[PDB]
Amino acid sequence: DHGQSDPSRAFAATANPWASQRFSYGDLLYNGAYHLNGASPVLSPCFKF
Amino acid sequence: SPVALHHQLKTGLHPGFGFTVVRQDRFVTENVLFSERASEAYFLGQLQVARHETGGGVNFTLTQPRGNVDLGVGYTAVVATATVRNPVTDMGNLPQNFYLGRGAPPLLDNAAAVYLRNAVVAGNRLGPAQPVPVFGCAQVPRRAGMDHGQDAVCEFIATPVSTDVNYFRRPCNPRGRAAGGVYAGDKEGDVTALMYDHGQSDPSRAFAATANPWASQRFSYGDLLYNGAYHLNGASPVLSPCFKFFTSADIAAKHRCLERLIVETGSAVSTATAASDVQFKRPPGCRELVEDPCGLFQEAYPLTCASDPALLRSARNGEAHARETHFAQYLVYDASPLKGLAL
Amino acid sequence: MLADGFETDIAIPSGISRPDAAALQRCEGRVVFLPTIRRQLTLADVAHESFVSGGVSPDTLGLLLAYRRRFPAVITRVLPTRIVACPLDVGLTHAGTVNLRNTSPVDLCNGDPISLVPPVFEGQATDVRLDSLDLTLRFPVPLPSPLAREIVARLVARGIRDLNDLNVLYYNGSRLSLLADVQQLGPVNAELRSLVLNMVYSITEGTTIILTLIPRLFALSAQDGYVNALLQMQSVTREAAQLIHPEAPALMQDGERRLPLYEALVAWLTHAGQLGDTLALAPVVRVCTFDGAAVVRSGDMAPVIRYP
Amino acid sequence: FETDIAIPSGISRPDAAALQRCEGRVVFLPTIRRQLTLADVAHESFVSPDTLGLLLAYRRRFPAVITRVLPTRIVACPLDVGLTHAGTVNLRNTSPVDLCNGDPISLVPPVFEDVRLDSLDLTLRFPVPLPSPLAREIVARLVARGIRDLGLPDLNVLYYNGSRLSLLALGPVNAELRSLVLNMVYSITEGTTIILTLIPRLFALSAQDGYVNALLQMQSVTRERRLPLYEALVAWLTHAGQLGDTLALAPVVRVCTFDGAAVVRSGDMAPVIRYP
Amino acid sequence: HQPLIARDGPNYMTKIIDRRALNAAFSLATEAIALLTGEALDGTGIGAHRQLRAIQQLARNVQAVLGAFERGTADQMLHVLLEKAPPLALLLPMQRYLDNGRLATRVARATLVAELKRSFCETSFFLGKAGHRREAVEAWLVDLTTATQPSVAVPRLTHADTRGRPVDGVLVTTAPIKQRLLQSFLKVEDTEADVPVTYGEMVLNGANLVTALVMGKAVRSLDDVGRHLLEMQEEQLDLNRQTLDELESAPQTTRVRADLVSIGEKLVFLEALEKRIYAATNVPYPLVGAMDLTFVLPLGLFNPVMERFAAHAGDLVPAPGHPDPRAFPPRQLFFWGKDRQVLRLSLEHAIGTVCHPSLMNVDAAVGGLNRDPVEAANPYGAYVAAPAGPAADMQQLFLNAWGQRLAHGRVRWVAEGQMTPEQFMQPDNANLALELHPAFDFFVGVADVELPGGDVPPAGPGEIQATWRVVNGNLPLALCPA
Amino acid sequence: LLPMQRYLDNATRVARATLVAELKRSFCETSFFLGKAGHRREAVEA
Amino acid sequence: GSPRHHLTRQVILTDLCQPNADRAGTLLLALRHPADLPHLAHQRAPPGRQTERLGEAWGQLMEATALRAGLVSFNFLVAACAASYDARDAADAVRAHVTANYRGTRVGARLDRFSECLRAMVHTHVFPHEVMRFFGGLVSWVTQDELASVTAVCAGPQEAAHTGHPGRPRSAVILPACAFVDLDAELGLGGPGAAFLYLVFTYRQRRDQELCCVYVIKSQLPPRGLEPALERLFGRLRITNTIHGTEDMTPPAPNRNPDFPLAGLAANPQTPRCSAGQVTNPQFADRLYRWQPDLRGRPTARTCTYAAFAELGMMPEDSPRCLHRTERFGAVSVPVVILEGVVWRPGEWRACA
Repeated sequence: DHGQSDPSRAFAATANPWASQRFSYGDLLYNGAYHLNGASPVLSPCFKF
Repeated sequence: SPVALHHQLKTGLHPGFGFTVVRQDRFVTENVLFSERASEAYFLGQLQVARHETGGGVNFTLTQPRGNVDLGVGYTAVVATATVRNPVTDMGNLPQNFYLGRGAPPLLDNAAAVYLRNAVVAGNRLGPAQPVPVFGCAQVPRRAGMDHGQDAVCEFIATPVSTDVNYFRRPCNPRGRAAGGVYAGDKEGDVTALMYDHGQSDPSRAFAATANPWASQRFSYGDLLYNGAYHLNGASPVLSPCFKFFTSADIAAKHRCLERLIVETGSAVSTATAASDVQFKRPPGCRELVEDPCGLFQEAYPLTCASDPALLRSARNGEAHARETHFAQYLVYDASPLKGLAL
Repeated sequence: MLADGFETDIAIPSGISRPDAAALQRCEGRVVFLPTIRRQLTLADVAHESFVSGGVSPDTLGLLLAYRRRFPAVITRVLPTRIVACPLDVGLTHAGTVNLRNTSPVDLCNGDPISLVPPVFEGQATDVRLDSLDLTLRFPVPLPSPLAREIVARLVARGIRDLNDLNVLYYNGSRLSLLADVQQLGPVNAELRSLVLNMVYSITEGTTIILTLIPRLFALSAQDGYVNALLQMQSVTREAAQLIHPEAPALMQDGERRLPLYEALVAWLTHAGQLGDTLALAPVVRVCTFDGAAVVRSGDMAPVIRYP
Repeated sequence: FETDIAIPSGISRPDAAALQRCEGRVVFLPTIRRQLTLADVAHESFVSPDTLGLLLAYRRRFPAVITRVLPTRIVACPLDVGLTHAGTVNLRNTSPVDLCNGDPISLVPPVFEDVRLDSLDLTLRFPVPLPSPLAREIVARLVARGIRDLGLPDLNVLYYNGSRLSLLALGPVNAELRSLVLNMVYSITEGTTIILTLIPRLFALSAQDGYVNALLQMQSVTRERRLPLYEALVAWLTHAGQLGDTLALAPVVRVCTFDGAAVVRSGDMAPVIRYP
Repeated sequence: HQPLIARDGPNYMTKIIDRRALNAAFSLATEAIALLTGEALDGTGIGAHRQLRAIQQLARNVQAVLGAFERGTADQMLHVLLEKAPPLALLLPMQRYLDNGRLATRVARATLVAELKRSFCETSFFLGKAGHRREAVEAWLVDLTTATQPSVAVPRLTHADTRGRPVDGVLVTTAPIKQRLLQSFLKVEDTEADVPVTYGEMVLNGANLVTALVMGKAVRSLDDVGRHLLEMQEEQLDLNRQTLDELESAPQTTRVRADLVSIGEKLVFLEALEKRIYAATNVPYPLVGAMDLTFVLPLGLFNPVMERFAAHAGDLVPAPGHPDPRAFPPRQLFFWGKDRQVLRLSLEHAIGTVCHPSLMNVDAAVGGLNRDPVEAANPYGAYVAAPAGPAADMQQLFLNAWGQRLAHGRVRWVAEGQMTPEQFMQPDNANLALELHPAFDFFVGVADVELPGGDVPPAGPGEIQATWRVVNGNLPLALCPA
Repeated sequence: LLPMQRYLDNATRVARATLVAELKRSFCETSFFLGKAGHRREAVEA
Repeated sequence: GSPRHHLTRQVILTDLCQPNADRAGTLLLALRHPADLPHLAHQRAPPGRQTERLGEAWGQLMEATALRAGLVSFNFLVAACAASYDARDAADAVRAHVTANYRGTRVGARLDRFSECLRAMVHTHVFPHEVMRFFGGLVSWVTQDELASVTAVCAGPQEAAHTGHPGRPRSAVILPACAFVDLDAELGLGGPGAAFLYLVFTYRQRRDQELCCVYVIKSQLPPRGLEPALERLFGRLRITNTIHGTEDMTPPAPNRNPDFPLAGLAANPQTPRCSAGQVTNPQFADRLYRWQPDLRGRPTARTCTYAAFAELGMMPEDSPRCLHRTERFGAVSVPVVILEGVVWRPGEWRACA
């Protein structure tokens, strides 16, 4: 939700428009729910983020 | 103009103003007591059994009335503040709306009064979700989550540019003139003569009558925004931190005995709550026994503050190595009771 | 007991002077507004200090709107350490009889429903002020109901004037007037909305038949001494009959199966007959004097048993 | 607690039989009192009043249901102070309406269809214990009849508990109910013109298009010679506020049946409580 | 007795008993009553066993409430001794002031404030600021035990050691402070103390009341009211001769395990009370207090004349061929947050205080500055004339009619041009009180004159008017300098 | 743990939010102790 | 001390309510005799709605329970209106044991039928707050073929009435967690005080898209001051009823009524008038002003109702205690709100028009 502010830094809605919002460039690459990179065995460290 | 001053504060133009931000913080402490060989007589009574009935079953409320006798000629007990736990409030930047408030005459053009409100409330941490009802308080929208603690509500008092910064490098009054009932003498009208007579000089800095003509004098711009006497912001639950600095009816009501004002600011009643979300005016029931140094002196304290990120970093070394000023820049190093705590 | 009675304990503080302590014992049968149904409260909750809004102490009309958001209770015995009350919404007592006291200049009779009214009258604004505690106790005035619908009508219709005399009443031939004061614009608009909603909702398709009876009332007023004493000297329908000749629409949609007047009267009873409860509060209370006298004088107690 | 209504002496043989029949029936006393004469009970004490005069009088007086009837005195208990102490007092139908379980029961003056004692020279009118959702109907049907005299065949047809009521069964009840009709019509014709003078537009607006958008503003909270108009406001709020009490017919009686039939028919007795 | 000392050259203490009451509940259930009374009983073993589930439900509730009053004593004594006690940061001035003179000169009161301010900001949190030292801390605990005057009452039984030395004080700390003080700063000298057990009783000499019915009116039958006085006043001696003989014979003192630390010249109970009393109850431990500190942050100020410099010639230099973003007037603030944040506070946060249209609410100021009748000033700028005649003779109408008006007193706004911004806020001028708003000029005008009209205004009095400052340039040069 | 034992003795929304500022700070300071401040003694014995 | 209460007994057909599946301590709501339903629909309906719908929808229910002023248990009523709540995860759990524990064949064909009855009630405009009447909470029952003997507390505290089984004699008020809506937590009232319990229906008037919801609301507000709190929750339903509840009523297109001229007619002394005997004569009434008001298709108050409440009882505690447990109804685990110590007081209904 980006009508609300970031609970860490409360004076901005986020720190990345390309990673934080839904259907962003960050979401499309590193979600389990879309499965881009679950076929390769190499770990993606931001999978839990 | 409140339309014309919107177009500049967004697009990066500095107008001829300067604001002095005032906010309030609450620090959980760890006190230390001391008492004496017989510092208080203490009386207890006889228990009473009161029977009440309820669909769940019969209640037995038990009462025992008790008594306190303070037989100390002089002072027999001491609180001592030892350490500092978490600060409750996050030392942040929560700007204050007056669109939460109610009781100000709108500008007459309904095409333009709606335009300003949709330009400031829309996308704000604080502005009302629903339009303000005619009775009761407007509500602050619920944040989905918090990380640091509650949000210290900032303020903006309009002050002129050409005041010196040296009035702020010392524990001072944000009004620009030293208020307070401690300073007065033994006449009938001395307390109002302190805060508003500007033929005399400031008791704190005696070579000038004020530091702010826009906030110290009667009917100033500072008084019209923040008073208990005029009720501009009587409707919002959000606390204004300079409410206890400007409301002249409350300073004039306190007494002058320093034997009792020192004890009564050991357990004074705060004007804020900790169970709130942002920071609220207190409900009429709750009482948080919080010691007030600002209650006695009507003075506020400076922070470690600058106006460059480059120039702030000289202050993390200590005190004598921090450069204070640059060509048009300045530092304010703190003079607080938090000077060597590394909080 | 739990069902029949409910005793609250309004606690009295420590430091009270005897000029203040001897004033509370004269407050035996009064009306006290609790905010809740707690069993332990303090005088700072009862008094006018807790009555204030955000900074604004409201006038006699806004004084109504924060009554009906609260709970009326009657003091039953003033002890030195506490005041014992009984909230009327729960239950009276085991015996179901609690003595009130007239503050009105008006006598009571048997079976009259009591509604309570603020201290509106002149020579009546009697606030028991406790100096050691800085507490005023604005006690309301138990009036009969056909007075309490007049005074609310005198106060609500007065604020409609100032959005662009009346203050003289008469009851049983005794002249009495109510105080006049400037009104806060806030609670007046909360009264106008409760009028116009319950007023417009009482208008139905069938009411255009009742409106055709206005020349029948006026032509009947010249023969019956009941209708002549009904209409008024300053009514509207007398001036509506001399200038307007209304007539009904001929047909109704699905006019076989529905009753046009029956839907008009039921909608009138549930919205405009209900209106006296939507401005003021409810007449919970009525007088049942047993053996003493059928008329209760001013300053005298009166036994009370609840009314629906 | 029980009151005693003493019969004055001089009772003939059918007159003791007529008072023997009113076992479970509602009686209005003026004030709660131990000693009480029968002449304050009877219809002589009400002077003859019409239906409006009874509805006023049935709120200033205090109802009481008769218990057992002694040959010397009538023992009755009031419904306000004497019923919260005792458990349950039986109540007899005089209505054509079957009582169901759990109904709230108000009282209606005897509009439909008179125990007269000839030796004592008095009559006795007794109210009709019918349920409160019908009480706001049966009054409202008959007032709607009298307006038509200054009908429709469905207006006299009432279905309750699968039973048909016929309000028609007409002559004297029309003249009996006249002061209601003269006050019901007037309080609406005065009502719907003062609105129509304060806000004069309300009929000129289009019904489903403009009038709705002007109705939503009335509903929302966030939006804030001389006609003797404002003296007619007060004139109307005291008269319409007067008919709100009298035609409320607020329920006294709630029936809770225990070890019996769920439906109490005409002529039978029904158990009654008024307190939890 | 007040201490008095003789000099060269030419009481009773009444204290109001505070009073509070306490509360605790007990609630039973519905089934719990039917078993204690006996209504749900049979002859079965199960019904006799079900009593034990409900009789002991009393015994688990009776102890948990009757024991909840001796832990109320420990609660209430904290909540009162917190209210008697002022903090150390405002006592080390006051004990030096009361012991010195107790003198009522306005100067000494005006030097206590310079003591109460400085001793607050320096010795607020001593164990956090200078807790790493040792010698400064061991003097701080002596500053606890010597800032208080020993009280009036001598108790009957006195707390002591196994040695029997009396204790003169009590420290109450939290748990982590007690662990820190018992490692390096203090010493435990004793473990088991002698403590009295009995409460104290009274000698009643009360005003007595006599109510007795008398059958008849005789001499001997009315003296029995008089005999009843000395019959009941004798019984008050029979009570009071017992209460002294009980306290002589009662078991007075027992042996109690509690920590005893000597500080300076006297013994002190050192005590932490969040494990005995406040354990597993929902009460805040009252010794964990709070602070209220208000802070000041200046957004958009400007440096004075002798402060516009750099500390070196090449201190903060931008890239060569680029403008220096430092010499511009600042509009921002940076400070530290709670979790080490480089926060930012600029003018665009001040929209919500200024864009709100109450900045142009002036009528509360115009209609009250004209309460006392202000005198008449020079109306050269307070007045606008309607134009007339040809334009060639327009100035000759001006100077020939305004000749004497231009020389009464000083023109206000021209004389404000030679003001140092430190001279403006001084009480030198008579125009402080007409500077109140950042956008409205407040001046002295002309009474009852609609504008524009007439060449010369009528000689009437003046009143304070209000005209909107249109642009940023209309601020005076003492509030935004050249 | 040491931030949590100081919380289980007082349950609002803000008092939960001040745990996280303590749970972050007490982790990043006192995660490893015999390697960071292992040369001192007074810090170790407490 | 033993408090005073009042019991009721009634021989009740077990088609709609089941005192075996619904255990001791649930709400019970009694009906009118269903011969009154198809005639009140014929009379109280607004113009242009199908009066022949209520008589057919109820007829399809009696022909579904065969494969008399009865009783509907609360758990049956919630699962019938289960397609209109917010917590749909628990609303499909209340239906899960209604179809699985109730004695009969195809209980799941009753719920889709009885809800079609309730949609016919709103549409044919006999509102079920004029039909559903409060009946007491369960304390015991006696079973039989096709009927049961139900014992309940019409007035009094729930925890005083003895159950009958000396192993577990008491009964607490058992409610599913879908209907129980607080107003203490959602408004912020955390202070102690006695709380009132209210039965609240909600409607939604559209053409063949109509709903029903039954709630039990605990509040510290009087019954005189509930209407500002119901409006805050259910104002979405209030807006949708004023513009969509008036449909197939024929409007006057365009407007025919002019403005009301009495403020202009009475000011001018030249306007023609009449005496008391001159009026109601056609030679003198035609000289006056003609005024034909048209009220047709207006959104009247009864066609704009969104909710209806009533008193139900109170909890005379200082701090009233609720619980949230998951009791097992046979083999189905259901979110249950358990009320503690309810003192029953019925009251009359009140529409929120």
